[PDB]
Amino acid sequence: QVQLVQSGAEVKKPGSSVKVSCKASGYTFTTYYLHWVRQAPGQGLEWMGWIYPGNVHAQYNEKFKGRVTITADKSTSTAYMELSSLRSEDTAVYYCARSWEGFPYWGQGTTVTVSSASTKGPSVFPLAPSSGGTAALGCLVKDYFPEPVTVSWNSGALTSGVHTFPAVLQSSGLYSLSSVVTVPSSSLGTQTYICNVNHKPSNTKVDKKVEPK
Amino acid sequence: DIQMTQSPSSLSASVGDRVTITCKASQNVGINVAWYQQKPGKAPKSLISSASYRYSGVPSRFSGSGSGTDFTLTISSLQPEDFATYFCQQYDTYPFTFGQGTKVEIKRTVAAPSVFIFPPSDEQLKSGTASVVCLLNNFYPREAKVQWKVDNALQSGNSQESVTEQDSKDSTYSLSSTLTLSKADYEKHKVYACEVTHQGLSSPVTKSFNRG
Repeated sequence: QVQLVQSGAEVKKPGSSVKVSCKASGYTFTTYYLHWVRQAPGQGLEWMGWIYPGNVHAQYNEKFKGRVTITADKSTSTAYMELSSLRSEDTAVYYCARSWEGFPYWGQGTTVTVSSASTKGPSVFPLAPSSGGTAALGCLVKDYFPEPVTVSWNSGALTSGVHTFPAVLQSSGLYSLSSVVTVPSSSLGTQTYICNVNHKPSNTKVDKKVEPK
Repeated sequence: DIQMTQSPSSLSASVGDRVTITCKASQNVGINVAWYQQKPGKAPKSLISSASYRYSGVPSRFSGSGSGTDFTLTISSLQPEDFATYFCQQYDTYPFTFGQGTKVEIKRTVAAPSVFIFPPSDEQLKSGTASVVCLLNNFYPREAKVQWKVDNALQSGNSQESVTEQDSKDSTYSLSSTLTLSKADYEKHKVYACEVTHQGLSSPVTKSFNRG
């Protein structure tokens, strides 16, 4: 019954600002500290600050102080974290959390990407099977922004043996990923293998048939 | 600020095992420490409060102990749902700070990767770039090394890789590496190879193709 429901994903340019919201329900909002914590995949979890709702005073991590503001509206039971002068290292998942001798309740998280890149759909290339009994094939999904892309095989009919890998961020600022499947060699040749790629920000939907040679 | 250092950074275990994760605080933090569990893609879930108090609804197999600078999370008998990363946190003084996480992974028998190399497609080459891909499929443990060679020349700085999360059914990992070249560079060389090393391979495995 306690719920913390955050706003959706954001993509911002370096130097700009983002405001993430946290709507609390299931308890009296003005009775507990609400904190913000972020997680970037190479600085772990990092505490940002708190606010006691109904009271204008907030407390910040010195690492963020000078470019972070936490606010709360008791009327709407909503807290906010605004982070300014955004830099690429602020790319992270931002969480609100309710405090009691630790953080017993957490919001679902809000992904924020900081990049100067523009929205772009991917190019999809085959990873063709080579010339004992199993074969690997795949699709390379190159040069898209922002995340995510989804990949299926044979429109969801092929799930066994599939690995869709984490994307990598290239120096261009665009992402690339691969998806592979292993199948019986004998099948190269009675079965059709098609990778279906979907990138929603660009409404890119591509079906690539993957075959020998 | 207070550094929270967890040991080990990772741990392999089986269902039924007793698992212990420790956390050393760089300064005294009393009993003002909490423990969390997090699974890939999900928010943390709280386990222990005030060093040793189990949050409401947390299974009895989770226990916490310690005070001052040394803290311990114990899982008495690991369950299928307990493979995850565990974090400690101090809330004694500001800034609140977290440990780096300890990953509890599923132990299995060692498995050498199956290695596959994929040349660039003809479609891509038109674009003026060549991506060569190396797949290391279904191996264990996670530690593997891929080296790219172009006409026997070890490559540096022109590849990227990523690794899947441990498979929930077979307990293996897979890794994909991409070597990126300009079409002009690609066309200047014949032999493209990835060389793989892994505990399960008594010597390195090389997969190669000749352009054309």
